[PDB]
Amino acid sequence: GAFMYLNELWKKKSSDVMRFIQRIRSWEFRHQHTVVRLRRPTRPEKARMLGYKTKQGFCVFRVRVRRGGRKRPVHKGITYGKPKTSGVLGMKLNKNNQAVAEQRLGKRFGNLRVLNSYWVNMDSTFKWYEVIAVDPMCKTIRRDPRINWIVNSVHKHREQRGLTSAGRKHRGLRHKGHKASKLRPSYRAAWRRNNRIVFLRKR
Amino acid sequence: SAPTPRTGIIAGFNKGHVTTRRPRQPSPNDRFAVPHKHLRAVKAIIADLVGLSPLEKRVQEFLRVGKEKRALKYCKKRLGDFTAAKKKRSKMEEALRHATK
Amino acid sequence: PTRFKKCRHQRGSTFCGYGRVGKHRKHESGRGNAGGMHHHRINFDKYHPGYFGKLGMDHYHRKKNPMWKPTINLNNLSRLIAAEEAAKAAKGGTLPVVDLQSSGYAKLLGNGHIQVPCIVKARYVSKLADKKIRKAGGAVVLQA
Amino acid sequence: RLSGMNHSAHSWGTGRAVARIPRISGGGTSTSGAGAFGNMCRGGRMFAPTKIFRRWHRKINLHQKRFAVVSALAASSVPSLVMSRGHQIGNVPEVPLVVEDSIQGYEKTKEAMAFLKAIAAIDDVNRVNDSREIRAGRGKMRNRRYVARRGPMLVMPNNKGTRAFRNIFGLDLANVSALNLLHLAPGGHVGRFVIWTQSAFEQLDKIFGTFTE
Amino acid sequence: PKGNNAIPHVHQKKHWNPCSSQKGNVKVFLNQPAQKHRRRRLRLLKAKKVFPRPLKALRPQVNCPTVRHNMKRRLGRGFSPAELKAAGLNPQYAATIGIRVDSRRKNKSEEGMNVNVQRLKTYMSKLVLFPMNHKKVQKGEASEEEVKAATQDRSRFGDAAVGAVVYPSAEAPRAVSAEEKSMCVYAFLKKNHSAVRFFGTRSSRAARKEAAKE
RNA sequence: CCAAAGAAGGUGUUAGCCCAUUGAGCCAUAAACCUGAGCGCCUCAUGAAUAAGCGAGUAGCACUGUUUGGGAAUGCAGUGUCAAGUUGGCAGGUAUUUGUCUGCCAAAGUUAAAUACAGAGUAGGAAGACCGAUAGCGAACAAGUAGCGUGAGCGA
RNA sequence: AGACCUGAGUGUGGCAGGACUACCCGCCGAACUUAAGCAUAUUACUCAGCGGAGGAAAAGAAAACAACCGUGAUUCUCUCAGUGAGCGGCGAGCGAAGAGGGAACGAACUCGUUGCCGAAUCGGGUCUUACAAGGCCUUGAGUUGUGGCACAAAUAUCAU
Ligand SMILES: [K+]
Ligand SMILES: [K+]
Ligand SMILES: [Mg+2]
Ligand SMILES: [Mg+2]
Ligand SMILES: [Mg+2]
Ligand SMILES: [Mg+2]
Ligand SMILES: [Mg+2]
Ligand SMILES: [Mg+2]
Ligand SMILES: [Mg+2]
Ligand SMILES: [Mg+2]
Ligand SMILES: [Mg+2]
Ligand SMILES: [Mg+2]
Ligand SMILES: [Mg+2]
Ligand SMILES: [Mg+2]
Ligand SMILES: [Mg+2]
Ligand SMILES: [Mg+2]
Ligand SMILES: [Mg+2]
Ligand SMILES: [Mg+2]
Ligand SMILES: [Mg+2]
Ligand SMILES: [Mg+2]
Ligand SMILES: [Mg+2]
Ligand SMILES: [Mg+2]
Ligand SMILES: [Mg+2]
Ligand SMILES: [Mg+2]
Ligand SMILES: [Mg+2]
Ligand SMILES: [Mg+2]
Ligand SMILES: [Mg+2]
Ligand SMILES: [Mg+2]
Ligand SMILES: [Mg+2]
Ligand SMILES: [Mg+2]
Ligand SMILES: [Mg+2]
Ligand SMILES: [Mg+2]
Ligand SMILES: [Mg+2]
Ligand SMILES: [Mg+2]
Ligand SMILES: [Mg+2]
Ligand SMILES: [Mg+2]
Ligand SMILES: [Mg+2]
Ligand SMILES: [Mg+2]
Ligand SMILES: [Mg+2]
Ligand SMILES: [Mg+2]
Ligand SMILES: [Mg+2]
Ligand SMILES: [Mg+2]
Ligand SMILES: [Mg+2]
Ligand SMILES: [Mg+2]
Ligand SMILES: [Mg+2]
Ligand SMILES: [Mg+2]
Ligand SMILES: [Mg+2]
Ligand SMILES: [Mg+2]
Ligand SMILES: [Mg+2]
Ligand code: NA
Repeated sequence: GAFMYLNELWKKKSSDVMRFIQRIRSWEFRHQHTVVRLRRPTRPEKARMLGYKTKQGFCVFRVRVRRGGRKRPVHKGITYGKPKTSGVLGMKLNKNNQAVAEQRLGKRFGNLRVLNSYWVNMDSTFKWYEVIAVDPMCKTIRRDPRINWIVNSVHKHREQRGLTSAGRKHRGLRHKGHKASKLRPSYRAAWRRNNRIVFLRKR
Repeated sequence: SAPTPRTGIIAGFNKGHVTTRRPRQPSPNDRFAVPHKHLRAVKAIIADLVGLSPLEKRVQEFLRVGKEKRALKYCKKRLGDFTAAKKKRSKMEEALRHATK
Repeated sequence: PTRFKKCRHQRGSTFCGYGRVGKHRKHESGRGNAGGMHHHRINFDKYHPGYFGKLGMDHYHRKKNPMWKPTINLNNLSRLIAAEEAAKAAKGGTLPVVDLQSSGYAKLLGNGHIQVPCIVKARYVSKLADKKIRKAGGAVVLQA
Repeated sequence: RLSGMNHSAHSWGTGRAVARIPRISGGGTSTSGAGAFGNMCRGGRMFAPTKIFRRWHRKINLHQKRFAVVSALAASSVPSLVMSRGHQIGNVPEVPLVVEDSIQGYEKTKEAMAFLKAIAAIDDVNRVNDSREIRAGRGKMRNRRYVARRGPMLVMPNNKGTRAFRNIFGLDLANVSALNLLHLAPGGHVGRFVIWTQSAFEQLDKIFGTFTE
Repeated sequence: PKGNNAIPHVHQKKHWNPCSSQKGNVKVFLNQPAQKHRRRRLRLLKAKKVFPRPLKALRPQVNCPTVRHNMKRRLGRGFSPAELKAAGLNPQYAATIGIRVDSRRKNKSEEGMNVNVQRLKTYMSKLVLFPMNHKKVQKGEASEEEVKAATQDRSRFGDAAVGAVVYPSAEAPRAVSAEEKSMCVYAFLKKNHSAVRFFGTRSSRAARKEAAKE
């Protein structure tokens, strides 16, 4: 169908035409706010894959995050203790930028539920992610079996707990078996399993 | 085809306890190795519309001046895989041969 | 029980068997295995030779299950034969069949003199075990 | 875990002519400047506070447990060992005391009490009744207010027919298929007075075996 | 002094002990008898709710994988659709009559498939299927007499109808064959082992010989 | 004298029979819960008797940093660079280039139970070889009270 | 004139903010201490800090193990195993996984994509005892795509 042409066009991101389209959009996004509400997704084919539908109660926002490594917020770049913990500029955040973008959106608008997000554009200083959010009070959402689950309170601020796709990515949850034994179901859960001292009644 | 039976001993070329082996069953994942005519056609139309990437232009010029070994090294550095580097070079060789006529 | 420990015998002895001179301090030698090469070298050298250093090839991701290979000697084979079959077993007649891998063994080794001839099914057999069991009227059948 | 340590309680040092022990901070209170955190200080933490992962329970070899039950049963058939344990068995007809199966049909405690008098087990029951008293010491403050002696143990073949015997103070009921060493040798002393029911008695060879079977 | 002792490696250098300033990291089993009673109480309560269906669904027989355990048999996750097809059952329908279905498990041999097909056939023979409408009974459904006579499995592994896992029969005593009296078994096994062990270096010697041929 | 009730509280000394307890059973019920997926009516739903594809700034790779038992790199992050899908891709715990085999099909989502409650709460219960008023929670009592400190807090 | 794209104002109907935080999820993150000194290491992917839920949470239906006669979502337990794995000034120390016995288990489903259809879709009025999974109406939203059918537990479906 028409999806295949849309999907393959977005795989040629380095072509002449796609760089021109992204150059215009990146310039426009530079002169907008950090959070912007959209009427329609910029990549309808990508948004639909991630769960977006053109129904009442689905909202798309474009979120901007600044690029680069994390600087440790120590006063005057002065650390204490062992020299192993002396780095200021060279450490990296253990959370990816897509997860940061989702967390900024969900924290700002508490009436919505963050579903998913995708990459739209980059720039020398900024990264743009479009976030799909769902209104839980909408009647269309509350009666749709495909999206009904998000109304339940256990999914409140799921992006703040790393439950979205981007959150699962930096948790190591894309892997199974011998590549993920120490981080399943979580790093803390495996640590508790491996470090609690067990006292059997008859030992 | 019928799998080769086992010899019934712990060592050797067909080692293992003897059972009546069954042939490999067809699976829905078997079509992954089937050529995708329509997906290829969609990619061809898109490729003609958008032109060539900066890597593709650089690799094509290497094959024009005859530096075919340098093209492989350039692809390998950018793509990071030797299998991927050959396919990118092979695709640009076909594109060069197509543009002759 | 607390009433049997040396503490009860030391009530009124003040120093509790640690002396007035050296006393009982916190860590007078260091903690744990500290100083294995400095100031505890003699204890390590005469009681644990070989403790320090490296040796041999590495084996990443060792799986003990593929290496499973318990052994049983020829003179222990009666442990796996029922009593009534052992009496009836004699060279030239009908002998009991021993499935080693179902009894938890993989290799027949062959130390000592066999006590009852039998047919042994094994995954492995030593060259001496195969020779001795055949001379005694039994046989070895390979299994997997 | 926090008991006796719920204070700031820093030591004052050597310059002030007081012992070098942590002292409660602040002022305006009788507890300010008082010793703290020490097993020798009032309101401080006890030495080596008790933990819940102490070894409360024990493993016993399965064969050794059956050996003990077997030894306790053999001792119960020796009248001198039963007398030496404190039971009044001076009027019972025979040791081991085996009675007919009809006691399991009893419905009223009156019938069961009459049966205990016929086989002269009531003397050991009476010994228990006269021994009932308030426990000496702190245990009476806990839920251990009353103490008494053991008395005879009546062994039935199954879990039936105990209706008329439950309320008889000083008589314990046992199942032949689950015999407890704690009841067969109270206080670790062998020689419990056991009244056997005929069906339970005939099951003993199958349950415990023989020297050859 | 220290003396002759094992060099200790007791670990316990983390904050495992609960005290003041430490929550601890411990797990005791003081609730083990109470949880054991609860599990049995829940199982008996569940059997009443699902009566007269068996408490545990039917499971296949599988071979334990590893060469250390490949002589053993145990219950598997569920019956393969190929096994269910050979017993004339639709897998979606089979899931409604207490049969576990596992679509991942392949059937690489006939013996493993046949024993599981036999289990399904035995289960179907003993199955009493209650009618959706007792006044209008359809084919393959039980009559009112069998419905009132239904009893619950309640087995721990749910194998009253099919029995336990089947192990191969032990070989009966026999006589030593003529070939067995003279055949060197060690030589036969060692030759086979050396063929695989030196397969790479034997072919290279042969392949290098062909280079010298031309 | 009672006991299918000996059960441990109260009562002016130590109580089976002074009192209360200790059992069958009886009565009353928003909804929800369980019961031939309980059973009728109206309404509305509903079962049975030919080729193509499958998730892209994603996976990889480089550098740096961190984490891991994971060691020519176990996961992850930043930037650069960035695929394949014509037996394709990923994994197969010593790096590379080949060619054979085995398993699986990433980059979208929901999901009960078995598990935690290591200084939580609500409504109830069962206990203890524990402490016994300098003990046991700081607090058996108008206790986080009186009192102290500008305050964070401290605290009988 | 008007449209529709983008963006505003107001009316109408709703939601977020705070508390709790033992356990759980995400980030951030020390040092005392041990190494008889100390810097890698250790304490510890711990305390403190910042966020977010629930009666549990998280995980979960194979881009999984294995290398077998093969197993078959997740979680947990014994064991694997303080390990002839491994990591480590190869020092002090650190340190798992598959298999096996078990607990639990009616355990499986949805979208996107591809084909065939195509507004059959959603809200809002109104009526049926009814803010019906119903009928009728509705440009309001939606063709920049809502729904339907079939995709290995499958082999037609659609009218009668
Ligand atoms: K040490
Ligand atoms: K660490
Ligand atoms: Mg520091
Ligand atoms: Mg595990
Ligand atoms: Mg464990
Ligand atoms: Mg541990
Ligand atoms: Mg003195
Ligand atoms: Mg002296
Ligand atoms: Mg001494
Ligand atoms: Mg000394
Ligand atoms: Mg001296
Ligand atoms: Mg020195
Ligand atoms: Mg070396
Ligand atoms: Mg105290
Ligand atoms: Mg007295
Ligand atoms: Mg006293
Ligand atoms: Mg009672
Ligand atoms: Mg000496
Ligand atoms: Mg000395
Ligand atoms: Mg010694
Ligand atoms: Mg404290
Ligand atoms: Mg019915
Ligand atoms: Mg009283
Ligand atoms: Mg009552
Ligand atoms: Mg019905
Ligand atoms: Mg895919
Ligand atoms: Mg990338
Ligand atoms: Mg580390
Ligand atoms: Mg690394
Ligand atoms: Mg790295
Ligand atoms: Mg989930
Ligand atoms: Mg108790
Ligand atoms: Mg006082
Ligand atoms: Mg007090
Ligand atoms: Mg006090
Ligand atoms: Mg410390
Ligand atoms: Mg030091
Ligand atoms: Mg020191
Ligand atoms: Mg120092
Ligand atoms: Mg904390
Ligand atoms: Mg639960
Ligand atoms: Mg959940
Ligand atoms: Mg599994
Ligand atoms: Mg061991
Ligand atoms: Mg560590
Ligand atoms: Mg298992
Ligand atoms: Mg297990
Ligand atoms: Mg309507
Ligand atoms: Mg659709
Ligand atoms: Na009712």
